[PDB]
Amino acid sequence: AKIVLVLYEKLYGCTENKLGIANWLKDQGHELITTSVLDQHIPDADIIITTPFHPAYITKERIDKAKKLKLVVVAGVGSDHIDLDYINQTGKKISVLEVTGSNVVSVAEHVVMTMLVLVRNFVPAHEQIINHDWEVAAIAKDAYDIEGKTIATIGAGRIGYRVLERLVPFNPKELLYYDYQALPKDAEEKVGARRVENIEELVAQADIVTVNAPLHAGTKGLINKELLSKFKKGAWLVNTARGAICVAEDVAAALESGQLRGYGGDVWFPQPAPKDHPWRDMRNKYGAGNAMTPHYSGTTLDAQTRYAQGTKNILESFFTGKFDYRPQDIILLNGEY
Amino acid sequence: AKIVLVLYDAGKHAADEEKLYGCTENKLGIANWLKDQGHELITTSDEEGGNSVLDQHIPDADIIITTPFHPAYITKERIDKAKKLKLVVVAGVGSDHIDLDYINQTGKKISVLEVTGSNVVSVAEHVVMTMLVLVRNFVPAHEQIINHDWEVAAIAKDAYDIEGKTIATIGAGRIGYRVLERLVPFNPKELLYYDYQALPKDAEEKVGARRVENIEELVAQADIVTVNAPLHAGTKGLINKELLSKFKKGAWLVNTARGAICVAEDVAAALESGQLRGYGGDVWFPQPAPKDHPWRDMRNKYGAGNAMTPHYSGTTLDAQTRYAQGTKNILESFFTGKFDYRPQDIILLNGEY
Repeated sequence: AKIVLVLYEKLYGCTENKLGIANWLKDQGHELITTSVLDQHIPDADIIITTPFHPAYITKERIDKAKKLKLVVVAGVGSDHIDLDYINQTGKKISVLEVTGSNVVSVAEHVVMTMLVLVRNFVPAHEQIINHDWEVAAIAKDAYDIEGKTIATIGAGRIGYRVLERLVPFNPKELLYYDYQALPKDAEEKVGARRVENIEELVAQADIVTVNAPLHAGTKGLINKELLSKFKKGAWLVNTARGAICVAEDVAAALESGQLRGYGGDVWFPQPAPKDHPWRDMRNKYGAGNAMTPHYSGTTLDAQTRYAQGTKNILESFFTGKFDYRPQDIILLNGEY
Repeated sequence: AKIVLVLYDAGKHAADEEKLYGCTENKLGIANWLKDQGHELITTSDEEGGNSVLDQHIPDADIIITTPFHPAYITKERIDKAKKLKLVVVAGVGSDHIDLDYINQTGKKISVLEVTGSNVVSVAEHVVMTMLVLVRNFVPAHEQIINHDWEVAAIAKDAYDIEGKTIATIGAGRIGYRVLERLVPFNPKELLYYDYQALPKDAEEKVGARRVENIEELVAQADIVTVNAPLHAGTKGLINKELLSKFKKGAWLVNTARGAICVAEDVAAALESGQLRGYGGDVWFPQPAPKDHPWRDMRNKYGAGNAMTPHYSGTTLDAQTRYAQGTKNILESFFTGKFDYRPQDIILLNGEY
C-alpha cells in the first residue's frame, strides 16, 4: 500500500514525528508519504491518514482523483473535513475510520478545567502575580466556588457524560442535561443528572452551561443573541464542541454586557482564529471572564498516544484484509454508513 | 461590648460586589446587627504597628475579630494590654497569627474560635483547578490567544491529561481528603497519601488511596504532588533542594497550604532545571509576596509551568458568605451567654484546649 500522511517525541501528530508509525509501516513493507504535494500522491494512494488538528480537506475533487483510494483514517476524532456524503454517493468502496473515544477524556478534562478557571477567576489572579501586583479584593470580588452551582450540558454523549462524571464530587447544586436521547437510566442516576426537555428552559436555570454537542443544522448558531438573553445573568459558558455553535459577536456582546460572567473553550469559527477574532479581546466589565485557548484540548501527549495506537489498530485491520474494525470507529464501511 | 474588627480595605472593589463581606467596607455583614444590639464596632485595616487603630482599641476590646487574609497578629504583648479581652474570632480558618501557646500557658480566660470547615471546599477546588491548569498547559495556551497568536504545537508539546497520572498528597486532613475525592472520577493511575496518622480504611477505600509511610518514597513515584499540611517542625522547609531531587523527574507540584513548607529558591531552581514541569498554588512566604519574590518570574524551559496566584483560594464569595455567617453564629453564642459554640470551632475555650 501507498500511504499518504497529512499532519502539521511523545508528540506524534506532527509531520516530523509521523504518528510514531514511520518505521512500523516501512518494516511492514509500505511506502509512507508524509506531508503538511498531497495532490501529487492522491491518484495512487491506497490509504490517506488525516488529523482533525490540521485537517486536509478530502474534497469531492480529491475523491474523484483518488483512483486507488480504499481507506481514509482520522488519527483522532472528527471528520468535518471529509466529504462523507460524496463518498457515500459515489458507490466507491472507501472506508472512513476514526479513533472513536480517544479524545473524550482529554476534552472532558478541558471542560472542567475551564469551568473552574472561569468560576474561580483564575486568569486575572495569575495575571496579577506575573505583573508584580497583589490586590486580593480585585480577584475575590468575582471568584466563586463551583460547589453549589447548577451546571447544565448541551449534549450528554461521550464527552458531555464524562464532564458530568467529573463534576459529581464537586457537589454542584444539580447537574442537568439536554440531548436528543435519554441517558440510559443507570448512567443518569450515577451522576444524579436530570434531563431538561428544551434548551431555553435548560439555560434559564443554569449557573454554568457547557456545550458538548455535534455541529449540525440544529446546533449551528444555536448560541445567539436571543438564546443568550435567556441565560441567567452572570452565567459562565464553556464550549469545546464547535465554534459555529455560537454566534461569535453575540457571545462577545453578552460577556461585555454582563449577560455572561465568563466564556471559555478551545473551539473557534473560523478556525484557526484570525488575529482579529472578537473572542481574543473580549472581556467582562472587570477585564476578565475570558478562558479561551487555541484548539488543543484533544492533542495532549496522552491523547496522541491513543491516536497513534488506534491508527495502527485500524491499519492492521485493513492490511490483513480482516477488516475487524471496532464498530465505534467506523464512519463509512466501504462507502456505507 | 466593644468589638474590634480587622479586615483589608477593598476600596473600589467593595462597591462593585455586595457579597464581598470580608472587607472593612462591608464589615462581615454584621455592622447593623451589632448596632441593633447596642455593641460598639471598631472596624479597621490598620494593624501595624504601635500607634495603629488596632492598638488604640485593644485595651478595652471585649472581642477581636481577625481574618487570615489580612491577619492581625495577636501577640503576647497585645494580649497583655487587652485587659478586657474575652474572645478572639477568626472569620475563617487559620490561627497562626494568634499566640495560642501564650494564652494556654498563662491560663488567661480568653476563648479563640474559628469557622471550621468553611474554607476547605474552596481550597480543594483550587488545588484541582491548579493541577489541571499545570498538567494541561493552560497558562501559555491562554497567553497565545490574548497575544493574537496561534501555535498549537507549542502548547501540545507540554500538555498531558490528568487521567493515568500518579497523584500524591502530603497531608490527608480536611482539605487533602476533599482533593482526593474530587480526583477520583478523573481516573488517575493511583491516589496516594503521606500523613502522620492513617486515614481510616473506609475513607482510604472510598477514594482508592494507598498510604506511603515516608515522603521520599511518596514523591519518588508521583507525577503530581499536592501539599495539604499545616506548617510545623515536620513541614517547615520540607520541600527543599534535597527532597526535590527525589521527585519523579518532570513532576508537577501544587501548594495551597503554607508557603514556608517550601524553600522558595529551591522550588524556582527545580522548575528551571526541569526537575519540576510546573508549580502552582496561592501561598507565599513572605506573605504578601514581595514584588521580587522568585515565584513570580520563575518558569520552566518553555516559559510556562507557573500557575501561581495571590492568596485568595479560601476567600471566594461563597467562602466569605460562610465566614460571615459563622462569625455571626459565634458572636451570638457569646452575647447570649449560651456559649453554645460548635465543638469543631473551638480552638481555646477560656484558655483551655
